[PDB]
Amino acid sequence: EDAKNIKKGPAPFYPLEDGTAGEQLHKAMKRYALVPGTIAFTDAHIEVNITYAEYFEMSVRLAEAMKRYGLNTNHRIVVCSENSLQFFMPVLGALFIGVAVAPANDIYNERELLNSMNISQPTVVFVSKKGLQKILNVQKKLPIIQKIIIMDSKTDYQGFQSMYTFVTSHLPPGFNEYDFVPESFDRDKTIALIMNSSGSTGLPKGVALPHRNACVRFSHCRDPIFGNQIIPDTAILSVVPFHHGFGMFTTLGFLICGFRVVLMYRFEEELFLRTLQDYKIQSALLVPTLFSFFAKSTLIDKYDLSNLHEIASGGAPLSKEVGEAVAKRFNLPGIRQGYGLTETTSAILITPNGDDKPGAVGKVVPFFEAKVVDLDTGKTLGVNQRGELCVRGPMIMSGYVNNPEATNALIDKDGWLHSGDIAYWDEDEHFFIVDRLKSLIKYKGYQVAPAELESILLQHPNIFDAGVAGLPDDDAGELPAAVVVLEHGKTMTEKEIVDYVASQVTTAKKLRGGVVFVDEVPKGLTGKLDARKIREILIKAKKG
Ligand SMILES: Nc1ncnc2c1ncn2[C@@H]1O[C@H](COS(=O)(=O)NC(=O)c2csc(-c3nc4ccc(O)cc4s3)n2)[C@@H](O)[C@H]1O
Ligand SMILES: C[C@H](O)CC[C@H](C)O
Ligand SMILES: C[C@H](O)CC[C@H](C)O
Repeated sequence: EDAKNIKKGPAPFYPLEDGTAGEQLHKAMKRYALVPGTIAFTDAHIEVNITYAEYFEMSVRLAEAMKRYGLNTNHRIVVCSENSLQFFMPVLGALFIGVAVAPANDIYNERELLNSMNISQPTVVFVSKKGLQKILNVQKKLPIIQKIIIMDSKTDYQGFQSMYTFVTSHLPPGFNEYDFVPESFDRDKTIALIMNSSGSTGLPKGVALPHRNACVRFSHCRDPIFGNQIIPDTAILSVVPFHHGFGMFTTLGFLICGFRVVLMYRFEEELFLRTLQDYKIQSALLVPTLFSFFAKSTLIDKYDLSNLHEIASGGAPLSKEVGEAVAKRFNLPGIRQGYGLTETTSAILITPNGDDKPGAVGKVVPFFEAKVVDLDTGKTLGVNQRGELCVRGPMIMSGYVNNPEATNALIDKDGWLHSGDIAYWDEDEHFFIVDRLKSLIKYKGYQVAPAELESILLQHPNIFDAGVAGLPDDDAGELPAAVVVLEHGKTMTEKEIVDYVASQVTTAKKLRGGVVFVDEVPKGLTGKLDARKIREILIKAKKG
């Protein structure tokens, strides 16, 4: 019964607000829409702005239109789109009236899209042009779908209503957005978002997240230590996908704060620096796969970045060395980190403002607790000991949609979620993520972490990107091996790469598995490495 080994989150600076997530969003955005010149979203590519006034008015119109159409808390809508200025209009609209929103990944193949909508069971589908065809090819197998609406069109498009013509079909005469009152409902039992889970074998799952979870996020995002201070005329640059929890709940919190969310979809070094300069960006929110595009640029000094105070990263490991280098080049105290799972709604470990520690992902957020347990007996471990990370609090998902068995396998009766990650916490209660548990390698009954070897590989100059896994061998079970994309203009050989690896490792950690040179390492949208795909590639090196 040792609670000295359970890391607890401090009390929030602000007490948790009442109301549904829709009510808190509506309140904040109405306030900002009544302040002249407030911009909610800016497309940095085409240089188009949308004010909080227009965004509020259109979200309210969508809420009333869906309500008049007949949607209520028994229904769900899908939002299938690349990032854009229109993404959050139907999301906010649905949140205002208690309709659950299921974002479907825009780059899903039709099979994965069918899975997502089979779980969410949407009545109405909001889809960009780029995604329409896939929706159609899937729609035949989901009779629950009664209405398809195009998001990035002003007129009807190819026989489908756009959000504007839909709204016009259902709004009453003389409707005034500022007299609209969002629906009230049980914030613990009404689902706000159904997100799709990642990483795990098999088809993704439906992660049901009630309004309560969004409300706790809205506590965090305006917290002076675990969030961002609400100061007028603040611009954020976001390059994170909106259908994913990392894009969803950061962007929602940014709206709660009245920030200006500046969007890039194609990431290039010079366009990034121009955008930071011209929009006076104070914080850039990134995934680590984008860092290489500017970490060693020579242009940084040619741009005025005096407004830039923060670079935040999330969704996957960020190299300590890359992070320290980038933080020092932009005069930053560090790269701010956030760790979360789709199943925890958002980051439940955040680097607190003013308390950076390089290589860590932060401390436990308010309302949450975290522990590290033994992989074989589940016993809680103590300081600086590695084990599985467990977390519990009011942003844990209510459960997987129609899958109670998976829910109970993930979350125990005390509410602890078993993250699947190896971590530890230090004397000051900072957490470090070591690796994914299902990606450890067994040399001779000793656990080798592929992330450590990757970081070492990544040190090298001739090595642009690396991914490590296990190649199967009847001796040792699996030997550790790599997949290496080299820097342009480099000659490195498998012999001298395994030798450089031997130079900074113990006995079992030696890369006795070889190297398979590649033109790119298989990553995900947030840049998690595809361990199954790396093992797959590690077959040509199994050949003779
Ligand atoms: N920060 C991190 N550092 C190292 N590894 C990280 C990581 N985050 C996720 N991971 C990995 O993603 C897996 C979780 O996978 S997941 O399905 O895709 N869910 C997520 O990745 C997820 C949901 S929310 C969220 C974040 N919200 C934020 C808000 C602010 C901020 O500054 C950073 C973040 S991250 N990330 C983790 O288990 C882990 O392996
Ligand atoms: C306080 C909140 O707005 C109401 C949610 C309860 C559970 O109905
Ligand atoms: C605030 C204004 O919209 C920025 C315009 C320049 C071109 O970025």
